[PDB]
Amino acid sequence: GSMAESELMHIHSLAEHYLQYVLQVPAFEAPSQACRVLQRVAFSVQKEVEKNLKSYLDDFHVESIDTARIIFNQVMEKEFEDGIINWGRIVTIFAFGGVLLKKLKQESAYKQVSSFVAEFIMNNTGEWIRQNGGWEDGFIKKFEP
Amino acid sequence: LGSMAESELMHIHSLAEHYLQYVLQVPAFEPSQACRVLQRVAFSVQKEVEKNLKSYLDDFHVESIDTARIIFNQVMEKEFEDGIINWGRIVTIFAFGGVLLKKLKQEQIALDVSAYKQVSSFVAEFIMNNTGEWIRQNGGWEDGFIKKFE
Amino acid sequence: EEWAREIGAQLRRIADDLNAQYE
Amino acid sequence: EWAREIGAQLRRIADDLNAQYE
Ligand SMILES: [Cl-]
Ligand SMILES: [Cl-]
Repeated sequence: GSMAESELMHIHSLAEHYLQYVLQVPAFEAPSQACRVLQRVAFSVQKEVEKNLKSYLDDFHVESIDTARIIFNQVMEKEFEDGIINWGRIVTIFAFGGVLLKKLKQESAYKQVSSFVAEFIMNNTGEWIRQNGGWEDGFIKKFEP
Repeated sequence: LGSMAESELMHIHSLAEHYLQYVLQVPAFEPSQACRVLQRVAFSVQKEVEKNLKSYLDDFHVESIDTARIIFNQVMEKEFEDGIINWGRIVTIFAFGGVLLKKLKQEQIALDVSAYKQVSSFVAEFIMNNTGEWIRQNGGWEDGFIKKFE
Repeated sequence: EEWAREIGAQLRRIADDLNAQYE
Repeated sequence: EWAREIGAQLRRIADDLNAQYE
């Protein structure tokens, strides 16, 4: 396989496991350490977003995956428009996907959200991740310690 | 005529004093809507700074008013070095003055019950000298600032 | 889309605050 | 140094705050 394939699949796994955690549905059997720190850090960001941006989020009625996709795309475009990447920003990608998944559930969402989250992370930050020590080294060292 | 800039400075200084009094919970002798808005938005920023830049704030010690003034000017000079001004940046001037004042209260060697008055002075000077004209050109505190954040 | 600029700004702020909190 | 990093973050915070209130 290619480095691109392995990177995307790893990102997708991370997205999936985070969103499963947001849905509070158990999964059968090997949480990596990157999964565990992402769970902690992304969920705390997600709670902060849901509190700080409550007035914006209550304005959205996410009645379809398409609406969720567009909201995600537009917000992410603004967030990353300055061309800067860091681990905090990568965490917020996961967190905002979880915010939108929760809203969808109330207003397979899991499959589709994990996919568009993974694609955005790969396409906009995949090379940066590679260059900054990857998930099981750079990422965990950043948020531990 | 001969008082426009004097009035502007005194108004800026009043806002700075009332913000710093709010930070330390010192009852003011004289609040306007501009003060209320500034107190909300700037205090939000101050808490954000104290929470998220702790590791940098821990890198210095504010043992005197002289040190506070130097640190304030250094940080502010860096923030505004790109020559850009907006209301968000003006908010951060007040907010960082508050951050430093809190540090000074904890770290100052000499007894100084008037510390907040001295900090309000150098905060006001910075605002006037670097953003005073921009403030006048951008609606002032009522038509500009309040409308921005309300 | 004003919401995209405004939410995007707040999320960037949150992100970069988190980045700084961890050095 | 710490002064340049704090100034840089304050600028980022300020500009994000500014952009939040269009
Ligand atoms: Cl996959
Ligand atoms: Cl502005």
